[PDB]
Order: sequence, then structure tokens, then C-alpha cells
Amino acid sequence: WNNIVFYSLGDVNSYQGGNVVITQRPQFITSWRPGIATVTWNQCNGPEFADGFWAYYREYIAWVVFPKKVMTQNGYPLFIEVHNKGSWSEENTGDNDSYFFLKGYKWDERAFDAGNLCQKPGEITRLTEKFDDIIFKVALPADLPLGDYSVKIPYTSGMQRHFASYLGARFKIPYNVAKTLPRENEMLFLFKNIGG
Ligand SMILES: CC(=O)N[C@H]1[C@H](O[C@H]2[C@@H](O)[C@@H](CO)O[C@H](O[C@@H]3[C@H](O)[C@@H](O)[C@H](O[C@H]4[C@H](O)[C@@H](O)[C@H](O)O[C@@H]4CO)O[C@@H]3CO)[C@@H]2O)O[C@H](CO)[C@H](O)[C@@H]1O
Repeated sequence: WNNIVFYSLGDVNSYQGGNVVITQRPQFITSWRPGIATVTWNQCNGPEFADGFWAYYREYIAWVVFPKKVMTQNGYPLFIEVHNKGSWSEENTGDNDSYFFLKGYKWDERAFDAGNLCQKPGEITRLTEKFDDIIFKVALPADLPLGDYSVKIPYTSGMQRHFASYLGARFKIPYNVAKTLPRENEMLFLFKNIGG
């Protein structure tokens, strides 16, 4: 059997880009913040609870799905580009609308730990793991009005936890499903367009 549960993080953060001109590509840093996660998706055909007497195997993969474009409040498109993905595995690069970053750091790990191996959507748990930052840069359209900007950029980040009854178990949430997961995180990108 295989049980996979996606635990979604949902913090809001700000990044000050300062004064910028439309010929520049201001950057912003997206950091992974340990916190409370909410199940937003699962797929299970195994047992619901492990009572401590039985073994199962863990495969954990961190995910970040980030938009390639975002509209400003006043109606202008900002183009998001990856500047430094750190150790993240940037995949499904052909998608026109979103970046997909994954970090599979645990696999084939046998455990007897008691717990709920298929929490339902809405359930929560605390994620204490830390992952690398991702630095993005933004291209501003030349026709962007001058002034202060506070751009809300929704995105998904979370932990895919896969429990299985056997060794060598592998599962990755399909990109097409991931792209649709609730985007509970928010980067609030601030900057003042002084021209150019
Ligand atoms: C679908 C698939 O399995 N392979 C694709 C691959 O998928 C892996 C990728 O998304 C990474 C990103 O971190 O996470 C998963 O794998 C983890 C580790 O990162 C990876 O190093 C490790 O590999 C070990 C393998 O499992 C062992 O059997 C082997 O003996 O030793 C290897 C190295 O130590 O595996 C884990 C698995 O959880 C994903 O599985 O991504 C690429 C890039 O897109 C491509 O699609 C592959 O087909």
C-alpha cells in the first residue's frame, strides 16, 4: 500500500526591494519557514493509523510551486524569474505558468512511529524542517506606473509525506496536481518604481 499526504504551509512574508527603475530586475528572497501545515491533498489505500507495533517506510519530498507571472494591483504583469534556486530540484520546466521546485531528502526510511498515516484535508501538523532559500528576480514592464508597490504573490510550499508498506517505494505528486494545490503562502513584494 501507499499513502501520500501533502502538508501545506501558509505564512505571509514581505521583502523590501526599495527604489527600482524599469530597466532593473529587482530580486526577492523566498525562505522556507517551519510552521503549522494543513493537509490540502492526499491519496491513500493503506491503513489510517500505525499503532507503534508495525513498520512502514517514509519518503518525504518538499515542494514549492511558484508563479512565473503576477499581476500588480493596478493591472500590470510582472515577470518572475529564478535567480538562485540553491539546492532545489527545478523540474517540469516546460510549464508556462509555474515553477516547480522539489527536494526529496528522505526515502526508504523504515519506521515504527505511531501516528496517523493518512490525515484528511484540513487536518494540521507542525513542520519543523528547514529548506534552502530561493532567490527570484522580477522584470518590470516598461509601462509600469511610477509609485509604491506592494505585490501579493501567492504560492504553494509544503511537505509531501509518502508512507508505504515496502522498501524502494517511490511516489511524486503529479505536476498537474501540484500546480492546482492551494497557494497558501504569500510573498508581499514591496518596491518603489522611480522611473527609467
Ligand atoms: C520519478 C523519479 O523517481 N525520478 C525523477 C527524479 O525524481 C526525484 C527528484 O524529484 C528529487 C528532487 O530532490 O526527489 C526524489 O528523489 C530523491 C533524492 O533527491 C534522490 O537523490 C534519491 O536517489 C537515490 C535513489 O532513490 C536510490 O534508489 C539510489 O540507490 O540512490 C539515489 C541517490 O542516492 O531518490 C529520492 C527519492 O525520494 C525524486 O524521486 O527527478 C528527475 C529530475 O526531474 C527525473 O524526473 C527523474 O526521472
